[PDB]
Amino acid sequence: SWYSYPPPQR
Amino acid sequence: HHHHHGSALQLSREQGITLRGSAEIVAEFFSFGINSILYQRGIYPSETFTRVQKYGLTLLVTTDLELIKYLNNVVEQLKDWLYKCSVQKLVVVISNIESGEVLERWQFDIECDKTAKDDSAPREKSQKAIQDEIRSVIRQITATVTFLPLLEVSCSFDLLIYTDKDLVVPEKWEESGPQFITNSEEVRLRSFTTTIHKVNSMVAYKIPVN
Amino acid sequence: QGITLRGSAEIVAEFFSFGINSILYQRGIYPSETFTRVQKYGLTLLVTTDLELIKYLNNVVEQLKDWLYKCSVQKLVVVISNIESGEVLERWQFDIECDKSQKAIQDEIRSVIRQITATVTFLPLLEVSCSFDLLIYTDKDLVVPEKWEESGPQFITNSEEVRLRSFTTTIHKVN
Repeated sequence: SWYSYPPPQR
Repeated sequence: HHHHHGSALQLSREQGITLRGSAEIVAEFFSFGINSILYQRGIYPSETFTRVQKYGLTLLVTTDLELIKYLNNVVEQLKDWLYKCSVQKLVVVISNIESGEVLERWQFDIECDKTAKDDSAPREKSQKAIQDEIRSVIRQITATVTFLPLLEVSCSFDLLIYTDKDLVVPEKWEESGPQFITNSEEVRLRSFTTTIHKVNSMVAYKIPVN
Repeated sequence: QGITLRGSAEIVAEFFSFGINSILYQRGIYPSETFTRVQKYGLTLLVTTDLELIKYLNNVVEQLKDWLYKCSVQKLVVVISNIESGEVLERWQFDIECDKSQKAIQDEIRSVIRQITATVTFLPLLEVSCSFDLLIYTDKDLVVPEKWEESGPQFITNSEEVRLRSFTTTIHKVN
């Protein structure tokens, strides 16, 4: 299982 | 057993590597590791970073408050998962800020010793011995510049975690896919190990077209 | 059967110099704070900024170019070894393809550095002071005086803590 946590939207 | 214990004297003072301490070492690395990729692959402006001494090298870390706050959340979480051996991979996905085309993908495979939590004593490896292995990885990541394809367009990045299907993940983390580059080449890099955790690094890039 | 360096003399020598710089840096033979980035052929390369080393490399690289403009040097072999015991730690072998455009060069450069990096991935962590031995494999015929400029230009160094304790060039006729 993969999970993502994106950084702040520059 | 294993082979690069470090200085016996240093070791006599430090005692050894415990499962928790290993977890910090590894999480700390992903902090510098990510800051380094973002800086050298120019994902963010260079004036955005600042010099720091670590692992016996001069590294650059972000100065952006929000980013700083972001990586910490990742690191602190990465720290929990590693203690329990729940994360198998950590991936930094780089893509075209407009199209969304994945252009470069840094993959980190984590190997953990399930039995380390039941140790009678700390493992015989010095802090310095582990740092030297890490420093060896960071230099290689740097020398990577000459052959990697230039990232001409404006990119963004994403952090992917790969674990065991029975992990209760925080709200900030969302379900996802591997996000492979559709057509690539890859170079397997060096690894380092705390004798409890082992980290293998590698980088994949889209094969130059036109 | 090591890494291949194909091209005109002036170009192969460059490649060698770039290659050797990359090895010195990646393997930690010299300090990181001793290297810098530079542009060349549109790419970025890591090269030393240490004069002693720079002068020396330059001498051997120039002499190398001369033997090269006549398909005289078949290969270059770097032998890294323990300065105390003399045990050999690793050997980097460059094979010369003396075949007398931008884009083309770039691909050659990228692969040389790619092959070097791919290899460091598999070498053991270097942890002792060492000696650098460059072996130039020529044909049987030279304009080298009793081996050369010290019978093989060399240099010693404990300029503090720089893993490289001594670097020496040596000629060797085939057959």
